[PDB]
Amino acid sequence: PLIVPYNLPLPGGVVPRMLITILGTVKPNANRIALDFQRGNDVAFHFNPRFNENNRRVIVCNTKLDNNWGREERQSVFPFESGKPFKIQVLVEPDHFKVAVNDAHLLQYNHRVKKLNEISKLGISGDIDLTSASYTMI
Ligand SMILES: CC(=O)N[C@@H]1[C@@H](O)[C@H](O[C@@H]2O[C@H](CO)[C@H](O)[C@H](O)[C@H]2O)[C@@H](CO)O[C@H]1O
Ligand SMILES: [Br-]
Ligand SMILES: [Br-]
Ligand SMILES: [Cl-]
Repeated sequence: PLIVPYNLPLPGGVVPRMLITILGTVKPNANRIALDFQRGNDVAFHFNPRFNENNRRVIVCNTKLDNNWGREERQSVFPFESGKPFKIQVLVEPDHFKVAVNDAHLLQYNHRVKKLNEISKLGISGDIDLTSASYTMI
């Protein structure tokens, strides 16, 4: 098992065709999960499943620039379940991050931070047991 929060360095940043795969299991009674693709202190792409936001499950995506969060992009389709194993795959495409969970497409997030080669770390945190975090080029 890997320790959470986990930092996965992305050498030389990301680039189209790079696929990041995370495998883990949601804790029972989980409250949140977060993936933070970072460019230094900025968060190019924050992916944040929330298990109980005003008694609703929602995935919130955003970007943090100079310590300020921008406009949130929300997705009500919620494929995660407390206590169950999951697979998140994030594929970098030219204009967006494309996310699939358990092999089903979930959402896309348009690139706000354009210096892809400077998004050099991925932080994985939240209420999960982390099994694997890796990348490959497809
Ligand atoms: C309904 C609403 O406006 N909610 C927002 C919260 O989402 C927001 O929380 C922060 O959200 C960012 C992502 O945008 C990130 O997940 C932070 O961890 C989280 O604290 C909150 C504070 O910015 O404002 C509320 O208005
Ligand atoms: Br922004
Ligand atoms: Br954590
Ligand atoms: Cl930029």
